Amino acid sequence: AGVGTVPMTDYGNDIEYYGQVTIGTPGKKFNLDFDTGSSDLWIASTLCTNCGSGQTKYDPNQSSTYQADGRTWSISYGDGSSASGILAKDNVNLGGLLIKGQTIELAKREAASFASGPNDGLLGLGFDTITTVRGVKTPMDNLISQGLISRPIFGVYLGKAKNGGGGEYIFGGYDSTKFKGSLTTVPIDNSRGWWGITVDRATVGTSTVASSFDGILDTGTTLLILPNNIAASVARAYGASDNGDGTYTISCDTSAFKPLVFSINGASFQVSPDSLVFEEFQGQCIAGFGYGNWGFAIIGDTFLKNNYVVFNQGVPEVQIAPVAE
Amino acid sequence: PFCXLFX
Ligand SMILES: [Ca+2]
Repeated sequence: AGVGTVPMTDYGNDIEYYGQVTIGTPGKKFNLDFDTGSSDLWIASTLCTNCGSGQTKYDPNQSSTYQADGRTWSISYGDGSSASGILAKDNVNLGGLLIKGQTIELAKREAASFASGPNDGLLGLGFDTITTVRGVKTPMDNLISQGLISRPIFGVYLGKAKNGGGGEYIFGGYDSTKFKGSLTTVPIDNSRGWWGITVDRATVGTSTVASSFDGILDTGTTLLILPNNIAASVARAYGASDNGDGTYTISCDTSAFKPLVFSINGASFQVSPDSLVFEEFQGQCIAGFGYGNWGFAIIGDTFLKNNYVVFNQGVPEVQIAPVAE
Repeated sequence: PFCXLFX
């Protein structure tokens, strides 16, 4: 793959996407979840006492470039999962880019959900204002200051399991074979340390199901999570039924559904009918959109697997275009 | 489904 190019693996039915990262000297390959909703780089380690037997664990003793650090860290994610441990320093190879002396967080403890998932840890791609330890420079910050990328961007392509899965992240460039037409520039609000954007409105057919709302571009979230009122309005448009747990039951047959279209900075971006169905379990389908009690939306994989995004940490801004498919 | 700080 080209320089700074990282092929991704689509886990299950577009649940999450992970890529291989080499850490240490000579180095081991770790499968990390690429997460724009957080900014800590943490990995399962041999110090871990409740980690998955299947996870690849970083071993400080096997890296001649490991450097001890006296600080500890602890993280708690929106979904209730967590991890904690100690800081360390080592080299990280991201698609051929060798970041020297990156702060890595070695897990000592992790939630069972991590122990049983497919990744060895997370690579945070949010802003450095939300690192859990003050003063930690994120991988993007180091790519930029070490001159490893010449443009402060990363292009993201998330595939659909229905079409073969896959995905691809490119650090410092983007791939026009993955999208169609012109990219639309959208300003980002990073005041909360996230990739925040404003959606002008949402329509289903001729119905305006929502007026402007703010949301965050989160590659680390599976669904399109909307504020209660907006989710309810969307659900009414598709005849979806509330499961009372933040999710909806929708018809498994999407052949009749119209796409959920978002108007962003004057252009149309959609959630195609097939994406309206997240998962099918014993003939019952879970919708691709859910609800949460926040005033902002979490624009997750349901949306990102339909739209290519160039993330520019420099401005900050994003460039979006419908996926080529 | 996964949901990585605030969400
Ligand atoms: Ca997640």
